[PDB]
Amino acid sequence: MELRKGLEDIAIKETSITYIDGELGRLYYRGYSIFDLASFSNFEEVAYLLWYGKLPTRHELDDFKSRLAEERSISEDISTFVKRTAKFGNPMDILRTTVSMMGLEDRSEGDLIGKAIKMTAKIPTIISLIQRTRRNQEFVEPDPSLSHSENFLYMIRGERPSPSDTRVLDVSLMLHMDHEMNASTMACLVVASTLSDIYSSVVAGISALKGPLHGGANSEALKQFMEIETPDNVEKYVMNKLSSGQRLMGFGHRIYKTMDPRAKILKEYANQLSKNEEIKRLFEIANRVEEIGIKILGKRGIYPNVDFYSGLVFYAMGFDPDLFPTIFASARVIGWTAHVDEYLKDNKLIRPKAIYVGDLGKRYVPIEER
Amino acid sequence: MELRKGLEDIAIKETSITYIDGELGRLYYRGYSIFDLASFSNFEEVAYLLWYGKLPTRHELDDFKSRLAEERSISEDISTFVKRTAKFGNPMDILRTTVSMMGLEDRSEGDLIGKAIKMTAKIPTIISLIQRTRRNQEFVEPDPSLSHSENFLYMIRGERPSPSDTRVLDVSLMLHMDHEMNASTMACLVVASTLSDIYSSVVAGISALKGPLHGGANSEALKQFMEIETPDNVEKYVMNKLSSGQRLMGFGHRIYKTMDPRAKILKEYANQLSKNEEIKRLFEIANRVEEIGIKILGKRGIYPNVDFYSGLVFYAMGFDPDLFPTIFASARVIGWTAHVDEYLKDNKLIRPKAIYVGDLGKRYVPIEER
Repeated sequence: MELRKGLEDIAIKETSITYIDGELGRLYYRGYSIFDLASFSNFEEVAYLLWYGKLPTRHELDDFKSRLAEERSISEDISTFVKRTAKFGNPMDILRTTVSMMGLEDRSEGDLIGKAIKMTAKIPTIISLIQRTRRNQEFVEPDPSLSHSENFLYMIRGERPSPSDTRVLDVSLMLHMDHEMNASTMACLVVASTLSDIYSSVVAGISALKGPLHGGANSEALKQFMEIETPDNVEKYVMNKLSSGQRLMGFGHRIYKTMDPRAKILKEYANQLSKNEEIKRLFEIANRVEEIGIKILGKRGIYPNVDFYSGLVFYAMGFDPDLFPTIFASARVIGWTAHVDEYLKDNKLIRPKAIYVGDLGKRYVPIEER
Repeated sequence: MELRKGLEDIAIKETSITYIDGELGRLYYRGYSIFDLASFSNFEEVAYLLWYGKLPTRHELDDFKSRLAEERSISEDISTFVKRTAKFGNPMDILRTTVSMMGLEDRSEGDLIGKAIKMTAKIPTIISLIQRTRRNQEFVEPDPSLSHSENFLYMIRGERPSPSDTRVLDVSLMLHMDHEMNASTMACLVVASTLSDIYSSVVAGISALKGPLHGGANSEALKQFMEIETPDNVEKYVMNKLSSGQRLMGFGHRIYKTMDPRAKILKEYANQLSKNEEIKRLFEIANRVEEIGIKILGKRGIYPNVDFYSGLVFYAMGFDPDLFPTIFASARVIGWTAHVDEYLKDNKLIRPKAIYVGDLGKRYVPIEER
């Protein structure tokens, strides 16, 4: 009878997957600090951790790396669809549609985690074919001898990347794998709660993640940096924005009351990129914007979010800005699917109510009297 | 903090669309009783009411009927996809994918209700192409001179239906158009709340409605009556089901604690259907299941819901059983889109939380030490 619009501070599940410490700027996956996983872990090891609940042994990780690598190919129907639509379609619409097709095409029963592994393996293949097609370049098929992040860069560039580029992509993807209960994870859980299949869940996740208010899954901050153009123009550009009551993009969180830990980590790993003159300039710009933003907005609890740096990092590695939401999905599908698996251990239908405003029992007025 | 798992009795929005009286078994659309609308309205008039918030004039309804009729065709790319997938694919996955394709191709801005009208006009064409393809029958194109429900039966059967058959389908569809904040409507709203597009919302609605604890139940209720096989076996089958703690399909509701008004109306209208020996038998079985279920489960507020008779009604009208959730969606899309339009007048991101019950501060052990 009290409205809880937006479900602010309403707990919909218990979890052991991800803990966010909003106050102190900390984030844990299955009890491990995101700082330590970024320092020492890798895409496949964290995907193992999130899905199976423990760090893998050497043998377990070797088997699991093989399993992912051998599930990367996409169907002819899907690849043809991507080629047809890459240049005209919204990339999140393309990804929504191709994961829907993937689900339609998979007639096997059960095996949530096996289907999660398929989606996680194949999404980069789809994203890469979008990017290659837009540039009038040929599809680069996945190379199952390569690890996840190395292969992802190989499929964009058509040649094997540097180990430093690979490492930066690997960390940037680990940083996006889960964030507890956001709108997209909630969409996945509403669908799963009906005992619909895991592809249907993920399709709803993608559908939610497209929306600009989701948070995190946009390149708005990168666009800002590009519009600033030169480091010497930062103070003036920011002045034009703040004076007119516009936000600095990449700042603010509903959750962290300090620097987002994912932003801190990306800023550090960005140093390890080799940068052409454009990227170096864009990082100088971003750093200056960050400095001014923190002086002005810091006291109001407004700090850089993960998407202050994420779009610039993905751009630096050769992705078009408007693919960035797809890349987010490529990592977050692991969290989505882990959350669904956890919930379904003790499922409950999600079925809220509304508060009704209006008269009841109106007389049906026949059409000739209206 | 309290776990509100399932969101039982949490209100997520203010609404003027649908009021459910769970204790007395009453249902209103914009304050008009479902019984009066079944008696005297029609698919197009109720759609108008739900989208535009008032009963149409004669002129307004005539224009709106034409507008729907003119938008029933589907693009060749979509029909090709349906024909290619219909024999082996799950119908709700086909429908999920086609709506996803429609959205991808419509990058036009705003016009939520215009897009809703398009989806509502085209979904029956898609469903009909699935059924015709599966039966190795030639596609029957929509006839713009026919109204919504007459046209739907014409496309399925390849023959113009009786006025009585038309009325039974038309009523059956009206009964499914909206039901306040059920799980599929909640999926649509979570997605809309991010400012994702209306097709993304509807794709998430389809994804949820598929599940057998939601719209998928209608197929499961008919499957239950077929499994019972003979009226004589009803008592034995039902008692074993209840002894073993298995659910009677098409019984119970999160809101109704009495007979669902939609079930009452379906049962009444089902009387006008001509029934061969198979259909007569299944109705006898259903009626007996209803009686024993009400006797035993009605004592604790568990009664037939809309899914109890809907599948049998659709089956009796010549639809394949696998299609019943798609037919649900063909009507519910109006309510989904109306709910989204209402919500977006004052949007708020839907972002709940989790309660963390795992470990924290675990030391990362490098792989060689595991």
